[PDB]
Amino acid sequence: RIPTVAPTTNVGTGQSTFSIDNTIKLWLKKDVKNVWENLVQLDFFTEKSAVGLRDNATAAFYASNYQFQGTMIPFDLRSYQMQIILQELRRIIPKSNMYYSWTQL
Amino acid sequence: DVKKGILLQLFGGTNKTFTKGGRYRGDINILLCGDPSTSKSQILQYVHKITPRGVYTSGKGSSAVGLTAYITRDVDTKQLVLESGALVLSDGGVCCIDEFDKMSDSTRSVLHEVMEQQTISIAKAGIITTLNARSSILASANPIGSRYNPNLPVTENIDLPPPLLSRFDLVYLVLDKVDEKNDRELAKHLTNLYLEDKPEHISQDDVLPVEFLTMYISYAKEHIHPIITEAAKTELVRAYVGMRKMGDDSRSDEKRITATTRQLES
Amino acid sequence: LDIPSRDDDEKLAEHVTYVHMHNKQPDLDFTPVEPSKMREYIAYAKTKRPVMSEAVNDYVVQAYIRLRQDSKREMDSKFSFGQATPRTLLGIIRLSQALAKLRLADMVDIDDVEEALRLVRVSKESLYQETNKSKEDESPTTKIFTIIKKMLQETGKNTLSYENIVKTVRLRGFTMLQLSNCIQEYSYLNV
DNA sequence: TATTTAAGTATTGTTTGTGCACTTGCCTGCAGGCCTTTT
DNA sequence: AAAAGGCCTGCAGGCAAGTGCACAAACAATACTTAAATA
Ligand SMILES: Nc1ncnc2c1ncn2[C@@H]1O[C@H](COP(=O)(O)OP(=O)(O)OP(O)(O)=S)[C@@H](O)[C@H]1O
Repeated sequence: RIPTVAPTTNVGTGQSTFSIDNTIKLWLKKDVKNVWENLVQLDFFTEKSAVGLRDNATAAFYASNYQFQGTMIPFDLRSYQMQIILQELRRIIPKSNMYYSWTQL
Repeated sequence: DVKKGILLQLFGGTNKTFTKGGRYRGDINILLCGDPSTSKSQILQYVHKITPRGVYTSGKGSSAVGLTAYITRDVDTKQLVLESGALVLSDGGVCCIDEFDKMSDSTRSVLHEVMEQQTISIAKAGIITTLNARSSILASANPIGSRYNPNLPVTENIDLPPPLLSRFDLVYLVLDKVDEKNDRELAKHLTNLYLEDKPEHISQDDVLPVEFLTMYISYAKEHIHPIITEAAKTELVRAYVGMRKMGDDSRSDEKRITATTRQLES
Repeated sequence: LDIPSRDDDEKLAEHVTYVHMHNKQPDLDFTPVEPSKMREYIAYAKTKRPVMSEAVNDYVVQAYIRLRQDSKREMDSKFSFGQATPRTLLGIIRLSQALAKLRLADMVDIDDVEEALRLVRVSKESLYQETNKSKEDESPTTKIFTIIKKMLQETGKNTLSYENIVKTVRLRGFTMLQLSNCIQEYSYLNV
């Protein structure tokens, strides 16, 4: 939705009039994982179904002996469920933010 | 409230004619639905009798041609004749339509045009044309099955697709209750009319001008043209905004009826 | 639903075969009317247009109310005839009016509309069992108990001095020896 | 004061449990296709 | 002979029968630890 002007000509032998068009640093897969860990530990997310804290140290210990398998599934497949739903999300992000028009679908 | 909406249909709107744009459907259109045996069809009879131009009509016993006149290239003089527009007969004044759900999907498509532009653009082998039929439809209905399912979403309980539905200026839900408080009142309200031989004024005995009101209507619709003052504009805008923001949701997309510009037109 | 019984397949079959014997189903006590003059009288009745009687209304009304309420508590239930409508009320009235036509009288009878109700309810419960029961016949001391229960609805005390109770018993006609026996039983029954 | 290990501790390993599922018939709901007429 | 009103049938509208089964917890007793009795 940006006019995306990328003219090529200029003053003779100018080499000016660059063609910058994307103008938003779309971050790579290799870096986002940082933000993903930051989030998942800020508790905006959660595992699919995770018993947070067992009743007592007995059931907690009996669940720590459990050799989990989500270990085996890689980082980028653990199906995280949500903690703050999109509707609420629209109500808090101040509209000044340039992504506000995506909170609402 | 059904009666109220009907009355407001009778006086429908005013013809704001623009030199640019134009054809802003000067009148309104009222579906009404609810539990079977709830006076809907009889209200329709009653209105159709009231207005001096009504054209009663059933659904599923009628076709697109019946709804919107059909043209014929007469080979006698090689000309354009139009025939039997049920909708065209109702040019000015209301119409009525029953079993609106039971209407066929092949039909119930000419509405998608006439209701919002009051024109019918026919284009068949011989002729293309656009016959304007200004007319305030007034349809009954029947929710799917034979009553509500208050475990079912409402805009699914009504069958009609959201475009055609929002087309309707005003939708009523005449729900039947198990009150037992009005029930005996209704029963008396019937038994009394059965008491006499020629029953009149079935309801409370308050004078009301069964004949005078028609000339009253045919005076009102022709001597007064409401100009929307400034103050009205504000409260209208805020009313619309509040209607729509309320309708806002993420899961309102598939099941709810969304407030759209036709809400403001309404 | 044709319950396969025995007396039906006996009598019905016998009487069909009897039709084959005697071409008149009418037995010893019967007045069959030929359809021609039957039609004549029927049309004559049709040319009457009786009037609704003012007294029955309430009753009629009440009937509707009953036929309403049960319907709600019978919606998802066995007899799933759902939510009897005002059209049912109107149909009852029309049936009563037609029966009054059969009376050739211009005022509908309470028996008339009662017969109409009998018709509309015999349509019902004709599905299964078709039977009921009765228990409250005996009541030689249970009646005293129910009187006491109304009194409890009034105040709700298990007193040790009974003076209005004995008065109401004597008004009821039940003797005082049976009353004292029952009081013994219920005190032992711990009430 | 030390080899006996016997009992005990901490841990493994596994058992059916189900929690959820996703399958495969079902007639009816629906809709592209056949009938009709006029030139 | 074909194009336009109308009505008939192929595709599937659909979902309970229903089994697999992938989730879980103690599980039955693993494997090993630590105090005691005897030379
Ligand atoms: N509140 C009411 N006021 C007046 N007549 C009523 C009322 N409720 C029911 N009736 C009568 O009950 C009958 C119902 O007729 P309608 O409701 O018009 O038919 P209908 O409701 O369109 O039937 P469907 O199933 O909805 S197509 C009529 O005889 C009405 O007069």
